Amino acid sequence: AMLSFEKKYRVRGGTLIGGDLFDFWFGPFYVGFFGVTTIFFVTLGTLLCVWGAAMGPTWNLWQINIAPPDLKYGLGLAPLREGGLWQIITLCALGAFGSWALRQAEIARKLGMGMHIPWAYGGAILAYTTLVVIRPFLLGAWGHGFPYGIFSHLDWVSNVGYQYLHFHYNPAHMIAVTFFFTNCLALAMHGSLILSVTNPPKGTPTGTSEQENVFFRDLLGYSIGAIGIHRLGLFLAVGAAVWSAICIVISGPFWTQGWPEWWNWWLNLPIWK
Amino acid sequence: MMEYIDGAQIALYAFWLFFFGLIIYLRREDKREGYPLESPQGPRDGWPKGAPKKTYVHRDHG
Amino acid sequence: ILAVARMGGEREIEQITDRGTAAERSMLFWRWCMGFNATMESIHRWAWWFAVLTTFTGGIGILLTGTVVDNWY
Amino acid sequence: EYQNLFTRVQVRTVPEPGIPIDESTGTRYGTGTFSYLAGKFGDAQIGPIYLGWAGVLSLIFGFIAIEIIGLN
Amino acid sequence: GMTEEEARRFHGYMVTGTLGYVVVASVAHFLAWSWRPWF
Amino acid sequence: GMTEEEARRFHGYMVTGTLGYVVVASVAHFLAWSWRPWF
Amino acid sequence: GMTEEEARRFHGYMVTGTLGYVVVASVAHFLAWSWRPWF
Amino acid sequence: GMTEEEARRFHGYMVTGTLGYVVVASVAHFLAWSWRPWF
Amino acid sequence: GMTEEEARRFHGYMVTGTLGYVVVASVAHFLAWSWRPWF
Amino acid sequence: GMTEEEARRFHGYMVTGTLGYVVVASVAHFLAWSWRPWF
Amino acid sequence: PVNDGIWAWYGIDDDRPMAAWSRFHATRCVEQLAINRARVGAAEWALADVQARGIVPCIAKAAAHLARARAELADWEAQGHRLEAARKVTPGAWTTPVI
Amino acid sequence: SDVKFVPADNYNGSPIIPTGNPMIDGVGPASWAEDRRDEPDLTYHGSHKIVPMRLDPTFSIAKGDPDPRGLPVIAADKQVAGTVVELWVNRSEPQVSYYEVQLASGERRVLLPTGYVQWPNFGLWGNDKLLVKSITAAQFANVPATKRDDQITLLEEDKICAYYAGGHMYAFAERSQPII
Amino acid sequence: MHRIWLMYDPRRVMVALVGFLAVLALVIHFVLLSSQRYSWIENGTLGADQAPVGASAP
Amino acid sequence: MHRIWLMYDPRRVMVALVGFLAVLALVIHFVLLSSQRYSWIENGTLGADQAPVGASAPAA
Amino acid sequence: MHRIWLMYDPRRVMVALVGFLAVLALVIHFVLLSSQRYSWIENGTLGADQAPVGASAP
Amino acid sequence: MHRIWLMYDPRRVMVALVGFLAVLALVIHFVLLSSQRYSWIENGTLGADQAPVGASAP
Amino acid sequence: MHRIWLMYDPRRVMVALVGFLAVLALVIHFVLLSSQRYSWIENGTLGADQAPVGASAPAA
Amino acid sequence: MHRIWLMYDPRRVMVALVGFLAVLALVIHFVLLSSQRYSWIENGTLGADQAPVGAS
Amino acid sequence: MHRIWLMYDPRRVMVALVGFLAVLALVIHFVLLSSQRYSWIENGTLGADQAPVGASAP
Ligand SMILES: CCCCCCCCCCCCCC(=O)OC[C@H](COP(=O)(O)OCC(O)COP(=O)(O)OC[C@@H](COC(=O)CCCCCCCCCCCCC)OC(=O)CCCCCCCCCCCCC)OC(=O)CCCCCCCCCCCCC
Ligand SMILES: CCCCCCCCCCCCCC(=O)OC[C@H](COP(=O)(O)OCC(O)COP(=O)(O)OC[C@@H](COC(=O)CCCCCCCCCCCCC)OC(=O)CCCCCCCCCCCCC)OC(=O)CCCCCCCCCCCCC
Ligand code: BCL
Ligand code: BCL
Ligand SMILES: CC[C@H]1c2cc3[nH]c4c(c3C)C(=O)[C@H](C(=O)OC)c4c3nc(cc4[nH]c(cc(n2)[C@@H]1C)c(C(C)=O)c4C)[C@@H](C)[C@@H]3CCC(=O)OC/C=C(\C)CCC[C@H](C)CCC[C@H](C)CCCC(C)C
Ligand SMILES: COC(C)(C)C/C=C/C(C)=C/C=C/C(C=O)=C/C=C/C(C)=C/C=C/C=C(C)/C=C/C=C(\C)CC/C=C(C)/C=C/C=C(\C)C(=O)O
Ligand SMILES: COC(C)(C)C/C=C/C(C)=C/C=C/C(C=O)=C/C=C/C(C)=C/C=C/C=C(C)/C=C/C=C(\C)CC/C=C(C)/C=C/C=C(\C)C(=O)O
Ligand SMILES: COC(C)(C)C/C=C/C(C)=C/C=C/C(C=O)=C/C=C/C(C)=C/C=C/C=C(C)/C=C/C=C(\C)CC/C=C(C)/C=C/C=C(\C)C(=O)O
Ligand SMILES: COC(C)(C)C/C=C/C(C)=C/C=C/C(C=O)=C/C=C/C(C)=C/C=C/C=C(C)/C=C/C=C(\C)CC/C=C(C)/C=C/C=C(\C)C(=O)O
Ligand SMILES: CCCCCCCCCCCCO[C@@H]1O[C@H](CO)[C@@H](O[C@H]2O[C@H](CO)[C@@H](O)[C@H](O)[C@H]2O)[C@H](O)[C@H]1O
Repeated sequence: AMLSFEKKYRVRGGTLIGGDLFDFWFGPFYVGFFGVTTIFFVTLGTLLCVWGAAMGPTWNLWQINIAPPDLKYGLGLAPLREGGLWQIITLCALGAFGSWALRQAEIARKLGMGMHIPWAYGGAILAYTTLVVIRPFLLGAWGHGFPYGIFSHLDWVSNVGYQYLHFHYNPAHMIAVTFFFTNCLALAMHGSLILSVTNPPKGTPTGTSEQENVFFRDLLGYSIGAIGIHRLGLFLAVGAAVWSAICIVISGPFWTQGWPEWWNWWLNLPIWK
Repeated sequence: MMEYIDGAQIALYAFWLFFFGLIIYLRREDKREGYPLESPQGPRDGWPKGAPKKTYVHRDHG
Repeated sequence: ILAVARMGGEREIEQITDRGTAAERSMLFWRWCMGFNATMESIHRWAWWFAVLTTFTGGIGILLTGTVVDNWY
Repeated sequence: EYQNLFTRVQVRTVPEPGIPIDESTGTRYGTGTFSYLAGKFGDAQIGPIYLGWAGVLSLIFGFIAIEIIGLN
Repeated sequence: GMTEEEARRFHGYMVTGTLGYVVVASVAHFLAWSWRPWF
Repeated sequence: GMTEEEARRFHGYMVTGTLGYVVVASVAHFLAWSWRPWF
Repeated sequence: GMTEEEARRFHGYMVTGTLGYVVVASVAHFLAWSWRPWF
Repeated sequence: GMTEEEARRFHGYMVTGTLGYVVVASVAHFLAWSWRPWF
Repeated sequence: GMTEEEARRFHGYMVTGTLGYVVVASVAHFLAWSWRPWF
Repeated sequence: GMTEEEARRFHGYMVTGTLGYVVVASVAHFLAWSWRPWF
Repeated sequence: PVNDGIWAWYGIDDDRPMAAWSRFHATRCVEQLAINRARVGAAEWALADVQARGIVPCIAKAAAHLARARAELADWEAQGHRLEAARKVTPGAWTTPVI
Repeated sequence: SDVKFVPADNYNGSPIIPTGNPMIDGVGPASWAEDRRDEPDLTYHGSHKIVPMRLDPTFSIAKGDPDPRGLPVIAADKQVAGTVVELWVNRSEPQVSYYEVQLASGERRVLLPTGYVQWPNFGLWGNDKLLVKSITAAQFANVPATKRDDQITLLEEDKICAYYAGGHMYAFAERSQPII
Repeated sequence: MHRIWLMYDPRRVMVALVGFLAVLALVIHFVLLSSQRYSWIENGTLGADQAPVGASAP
Repeated sequence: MHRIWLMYDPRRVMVALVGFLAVLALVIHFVLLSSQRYSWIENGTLGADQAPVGASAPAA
Repeated sequence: MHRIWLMYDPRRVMVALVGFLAVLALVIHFVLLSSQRYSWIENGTLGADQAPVGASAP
Repeated sequence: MHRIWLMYDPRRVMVALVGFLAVLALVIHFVLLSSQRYSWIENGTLGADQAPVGASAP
Repeated sequence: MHRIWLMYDPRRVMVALVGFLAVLALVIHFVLLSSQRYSWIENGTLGADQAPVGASAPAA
Repeated sequence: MHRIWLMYDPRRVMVALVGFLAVLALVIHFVLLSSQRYSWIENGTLGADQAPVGAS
Repeated sequence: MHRIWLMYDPRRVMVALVGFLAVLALVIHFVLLSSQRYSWIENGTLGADQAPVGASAP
């Protein structure tokens, strides 16, 4: 089916690879060449996840756990029961996430939009690629990746944190947390302002950009404007993921002690050493 | 006394019932524009059925 | 919104009251990407509820801790 | 392709908003001003704030809270 | 939309494929049953 | 939408299919009870 | 919107469906009770 | 679009390709069963 | 797109590249088998 | 853009360069095999 | 500085008043003369338009803007004359005149 | 024909093919919201929101930014399209909304939305010409007109923005094709 | 009390009622299934005197 | 008293009332089901003399 | 009764109903396959008196 | 019974059916392959008397 | 039977078919290569009298 | 079978096929490279009777 | 065979080829450098008899 205004927009063009061959829709979904590759990697990766569950101890959704190999295998592919299945699924996930980004570019090109969405999603792909590729590769073993399991990856996060005794003291982590918290605040403010001028109390005219700028101005002391709040939201949300990737890649490859003792440089500034 | 049922489990299902109710509400709101859908088989609503298209009253100025 | 800002998509109140091609393209992008879409108004409700539920579910979890459950593991 | 990430041409207006929409009781504090740096990323006006009775008391109560923490 | 003649014509193939599939599945079950019965 | 006459025609199929399904499920429960009773 | 006639006709089916439902629930509860009473 | 003659011509290739592929798979299973049977 | 006579000419090269590739692979497999059989 | 004549000229270089690279790489393998053979 | 921008941090500044010959300052001057003459042309067109539609406070600003555009042009014409004088006395300078 | 496009074929989910010039007819990325209200957008106090800066004496360019007036506009085919002669400002949120360009040929003035203008070095220096990647200098002649020279309707804002949005696909026949 | 169907659209009320009953029945069945006394899938064949009971006052 | 229905739309009130009553009923049942004395699913067959009681004053 | 199909589009209800029955059947089967007594894949060949039973009262 | 294909487009029903049967078939095979008794890749050559049986009641 | 190609575009049924077969073939190979009995890269040279067979524990 | 190219214009799908083959070859090599029996970089010189077998 | 260059822009193919071969060379060197037998920066001076070999079959 189509939105009442949609049909006019469904032209050919804007593809990156396939030309007209895959330039069609399936229900609501645009396909394209990277749609085909997406569904390939999604299906293969999903069915291998189901196989991992089948050969594991339970079907309980929360307890399924497909673990990476032991560190002794280094950068080789382990036996599939022993973590090689995790390594294949990781390749499928990279293939799927990459295909999804490039498919979004084909869609943006067909609509004459800017490329912002593909790149903003690249911030998440960067963070994933850091956790499963870049950081494991710098540590010299694929076994440093997180396990694929709804709670077992939380056991990994816990243990990686305490590998540095008190992970809250990681300075890039403090920045990343600040971005996540500031983003959620900014999202609530922006959502509230737009809804408050479009849904004023009954018997009140629809509001205006002037009213939301006046309200925003006496909240923060300055008016950010309509383009400004969207630039800020993009900056905060994507900046959180980028600082997240930094905070985890410095932990291990570049810093090995507890994080609290990193702050020794601040105590030793010569003005007060 | 109930061994398995506990107050954290009860509270969690209360949230799930609310949250699915919320998703239904949000999907009705998502359908105020562009619906009903055009199709070869005639108009289509999906599910849930969208809320009606909303009229906005502008101000008389001063 | 930045991707449609050149078409006036950042004038969100007017895109809500007087839908332009910037809103239509925004709806079609997400529809064609993931099979469903919001509206220029209703995306701000998704935004509002996600932010609000962060701290609301948080508070419930704190209140349950040490009063109903003493060991979450 | 222009990314729309920062504003290469700002415009000033000599009279200004910042004088609020019709608001009744309380007082508008300060005069509006423009920051060129604010104008690069967002709207340039840094300007007047409203408190009323609840805003004044909130700052008094909050300042004391901040003083007690810092002094300790 | 389909003519009722076209619906009639499609329904013959649809029943025949369903029957064929059910036969193949029935043979598959009886092979599985002969090798390792589940009751 | 439907006329009342079309609604009446559909109701015949719907009730018959519903009752047919319940009969098939009734035989399934007969077989299951005879294999391993739950009370 | 319903006429008051359609409302009053629909109400008759609704009362009847409710009664049929409460009857089945009553039998179900008495089957449950005689198998394993809760008071 | 494509005509019923084009559809019929394509179908003949499509059925043949499927059956040839199934034949090749059959010989692969014959070889694998000779090497290490699974029942 | 291309005409049928173009498609025939392209197919002639594509088939020959496929046979060439398969021949190199066949020698590669027989070298590997000679070195270290997998059955 | 391109022509039969232009394509032929480039193809001559592209084939020659590719084969030249493979020749130099085969001498590197000869040197590596002499230093420390892998089978 | 709008023209040299970031390069003003490293002391490239081809806008500054120059009386010796300099091909960089002459290049900047030739570019800015064309832009400012177009800008004066647009300013006096805008005055003619707003005079025709008669709005008094807008006519005042359009005339004030035009005067500023003429003054900013006159500075570049002065720069052009300095460089053109220096061109004639300096070996290896341009053969095409500034201004 | 009074239909702007036709299906590429009979199958579900097939693309449409424009029957004429898509940039002019408004198909694909050149489309606008054709039922959009043909009235000016208004400020809180009820005046016209978007106006030529010539008609609001409170506005001016900020200190330290280039004045775009008098700059040449360089189109997608590297030809000069024209010169900027005026700015249109949004009065509810002070912005330049459109550049008004005196065309080098045929002496139309056309509007150019600021979201389609790139400054030469991301604006870090130079700042002496405007780059318009979306359309060629010839295509500037067909930018949709504004039925008055001192106001713009919400419908006209959609037509103009849609015309440049279509250029990223239709300005050259190659722009529809893949990169491989 | 049929004017309730003038007050509320019966198409909406009847879907509300179906959803309410579906949720409530599922809640009650899963509560009972999580008990000891009524864990009927494991223990439904026990006689009424053999079924579990919670502890008394001492 | 009936002019309360002129202040308040009964179509809103009946929904708000049903919502309140359903929440309140579920809250009370689950509070009782969590108690010792009234965990009736597991202990409902106990006689009133043998149902649990909270401990009396400890003479501390 | 047939006037219910004037209140609800039968094309929509049939899709809804097949969706409900598919989910419900999968839920019931997975509840049983989780259980001890009805793990029929592992223990379905046991006689009815050999199949597991939950604990009685002592 | 063919007028079911007037209420529903066969092109859509066959997509839904192929999707449903694909998922259901893969579910059942992986469930069996996860079991002890029907782990046929490891144990398919055991006879019926040799295959596992889940623990009986005492 | 051939009118299935008037219902569906053969150009993309063939894409969906080939992709399904590629995904299926890769799954079955990775499943077999995960097993002990059919881990053919490591043990393919074992004769059928030496190949692994899985059993349950006796637990007598 | 040449009519296949009238469905699938080769200039749009050769880079598809070649991308498929290159990734598949790399996967197969890496699967072999870290098996015990075929880790030829470390053990390629052994000869077949000395090469590992992953017997249970 | 040269008509392949009428399908594909050599300016882009030569970039794609050189990129591919550069990545491939860099991978093969890193695989060898990470090995035991061919970690030539540390052990390159060892004679071919002295160079490491992986374990045989026990
Ligand atoms: C889950 C993971 C997380 C992710 C989790 C999230 C998942 C998100 C996805 C959820 C599902 C989305 C479904 C959707 O959007 O459908 C749009 C479609 C459009 O409707 P329409 O526009 O009105 O009609 C279309 C139709 O008329 C024409 O289709 P078209 O010609 O364009 O394309 C053909 C199709 C496939 O064709 C067929 O399936 C029929 C083939 C002939 C069958 C003959 C009988 C066989 C009998 C057996 C004999 C056997 C012996 C011969 O495919 C295409 O060509 C399009 C491209 C497909 C995508 C590219 C694939 C690339 C290759 C990789 C493939 C890998 C394997 C999938 O709708 C419909 O057709 C009706 C609804 C269909 C529902 C399908 C899903 C049902 C799943 C049920 C599961 C229930 C579990 C409880
Ligand atoms: C804890 C914090 C959570 C935080 C995260 C929370 C995430 C919340 C957002 C995601 C959920 C919304 C997704 C959505 O609305 O998609 C549109 C779709 C259909 O759109 P439509 O406009 O109403 O109808 C279109 C139709 O009329 C014409 O389309 P066409 O003919 O071209 O194609 C045929 C349709 C057939 O429909 C389907 O195949 C449905 C596919 C599955 C629907 C969702 C099931 C539940 C989630 C997935 C479970 C399976 C997942 C593996 O084909 C399509 O329309 C395909 C496009 C929709 C694809 C949606 C994919 C969503 C994936 C969500 C993944 C969630 C992962 C957790 O809607 C529906 O089918 C009904 C959705 C109803 C709301 C969902 C919540 C229900 C709560 C329970 C209430 C009681 C039971 C309903
Ligand atoms: C070892 C550490 C523990 C842990 C311990 C806790 C604890 C303890 C808590 C959280 C909480 C939260 N945790 Mg946790 N958390 C861990 C791991 C994680 C990880 C992770 C990747 O591992 C993540 C992403 C999170 C994420 C989160 C958030 C979802 C949640 C806070 C929501 C929020 O908005 O708070 C930020 C928002 C606020 C605090 C609201 C503040 C609003 C007020 C009105 C602001 C007043 C400002 C005032 C005017 C100015 C004051 C000035 C000064 C006086 C000078 N946790 C591990 C398991 N986490 C909270 C929660 O909800 O738990 C259920 C919580 O209490
Ligand atoms: C110039 C046009 C032709 C060419 C024309 C000839 C001719 C003519 C002769 C050879 C001969 C040979 N060529 Mg040739 N050859 C070319 C390209 C190549 C390429 C390549 C990667 O493209 C390679 C690996 C070779 C390799 C070879 C050897 C098999 C052989 C002599 C040894 C040799 O390598 O000398 C080093 C050469 C190279 C690495 C590359 C080519 C260098 C130049 C262009 C040719 C040098 C010829 C050499 C001086 C012999 C002179 C013979 C007298 C004039 C009679 N040629 C080009 C495409 N080649 C000779 C032969 O058959 O010997 C048995 C021979 O007579
Ligand atoms: C939906 C969940 C998210 C959320 C939302 C949210 N927060 C909010 C809001 C919203 C929607 C507001 O509207 C409100 C606000 O005002 O935002 C600007 C606020 C707010 N969120 C705040 C913080 C905050 N939010 C956080 C988080 C979150 N906020 C969540 C992520 C966090 C975290 C992550 O830790 C923090 C720290 C504040 C900035 C603000 C509430 C401000 C407030 O209450 O201030 C009280 C006053 C004081 C503490 C005193 C200040 C003292 C002065 C410095 C003294 C100066 C001298 C004075 C003049 C003397 C008096 C003389 C008199 C005579 C005048
Ligand atoms: C782990 O245990 C758990 C899983 C938990 C336990 C639970 C399990 C559950 C709940 C299972 C439920 C299963 C189920 C329920 O009903 C299963 C139902 C299955 C069904 C119905 C299968 C039907 C198959 C039909 C087929 C294959 C038809 C093929 C048709 C063909 C080939 C012809 C196509 C048409 C043509 C060619 C005409 C062209 C001409 C045209 C167009 C013209 O000429 O016009
Ligand atoms: C331990 O686990 C827990 C979960 C806890 C335990 C508890 C579980 C609980 C609480 C379960 C509750 C279950 C329940 C409650 O109501 C279940 C209710 C089930 C119901 C209602 C089933 C109804 C089935 C109806 C069917 C199949 C109808 C088929 C109709 C057909 C085939 C006809 C199609 C039409 C045609 C052919 C006409 C075309 C021509 C046309 C149109 C023309 O000509 O116009
Ligand atoms: C771990 O264990 C688990 C995995 C869990 C166990 C379970 C496994 C399961 C459930 C498996 C299910 C498998 C299955 C189910 O159906 C498998 C079904 C497979 C099928 C259908 C295969 C079909 C293949 C068909 C092919 C190859 C066709 C080739 C056609 C060719 C070559 C010619 C094309 C035509 C041309 C070129 C002419 C153009 C002319 C034109 C255009 C003209 O002239 O116009
Ligand atoms: C556990 O899992 C694991 C371990 C992985 C196990 C499982 C592995 C599995 C399942 C593997 C499956 C493999 C497979 C399946 O099909 C593999 C299929 C492979 C195939 C198809 C190979 C085909 C290659 C063909 C080639 C190279 C052709 C080249 C042609 C060339 C060069 C000529 C180009 C044209 C010219 C020059 C003419 C221009 C003229 C023009 C334009 C004119 O004249 O106009
Ligand atoms: C790029 C040169 C350095 C790397 C050389 C690699 C080793 C092989 C050396 C072979 C001799 C030089 O390489 C040889 O040069 C000639 C002339 O330039 C190329 O000739 C090519 O261009 C000429 C231009 O006049 C065309 O007329 C001719 O049809 C075409 O093949 C040959 O195709 C190539 O084989």
